[PDB]
Amino acid sequence: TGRPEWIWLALGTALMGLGTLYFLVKGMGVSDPDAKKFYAITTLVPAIAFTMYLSMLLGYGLTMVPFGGEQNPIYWARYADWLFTTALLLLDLALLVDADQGTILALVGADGIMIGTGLVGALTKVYSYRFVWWAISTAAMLYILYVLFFGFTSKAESMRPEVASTFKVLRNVTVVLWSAYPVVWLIGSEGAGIVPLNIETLLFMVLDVSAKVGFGLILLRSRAIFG
Ligand SMILES: *C/C=C(C)/C=C/C=C(C)/C=C/C1=C(C)CCCC1(C)C
Repeated sequence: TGRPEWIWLALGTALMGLGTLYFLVKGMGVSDPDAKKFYAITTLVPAIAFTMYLSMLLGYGLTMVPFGGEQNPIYWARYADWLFTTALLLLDLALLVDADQGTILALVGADGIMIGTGLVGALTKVYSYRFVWWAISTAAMLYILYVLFFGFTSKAESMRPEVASTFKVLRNVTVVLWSAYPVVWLIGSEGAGIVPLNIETLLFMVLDVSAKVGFGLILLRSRAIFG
């Protein structure tokens, strides 16, 4: 096929793969129990991303959805990735501030809605309706970020500054990166079709890589992960 975005898919596969191996290697040398539990969660994130980027690179996860009078190329393998990666990231942050089970359950549940309605909207054939679903998915995300900002930041205050400081950074990187996804979707292939797929893939690989390997590097190199 040789689609114009393939280069970005290969670069995302490459980065996720390398990020996975370094986390894996670093994680299996650690003896601390708690450290092992962030290391296992954080390594799995780029591992899943790698498989999905690889599949997309190889021609899967792509579907032609009709709307706007066009046959639009929608990469659905992305949500198969994010459904597990976003929730895992959320768990990492939750375990960091000692978030309560109810919180974790509610956060992960909201996250399922976000990704679920997101895909439904990326698959919807009525143009305007695609934006109705997108709207509900973004609302779900804003709920998630509100909790991370108001809830979590508050509980990280019962933590040592080292843990409170690591969380702030991960929280900040998360709020900034996640905020970007809905806008990429809106102006790109799933939405207005303003930004082309090849450029859109580039924007998504940058956010994905940053949000996973960027996030993991920061978290795994911190002492806040120790029991
Ligand atoms: C590794 C992947 C990460 C951290 C992905 C984060 C993805 C989001 C915050 C996605 C959000 C979306 C919306 C708010 C609405 C429309 C569709 C999505 C799924 C792109």
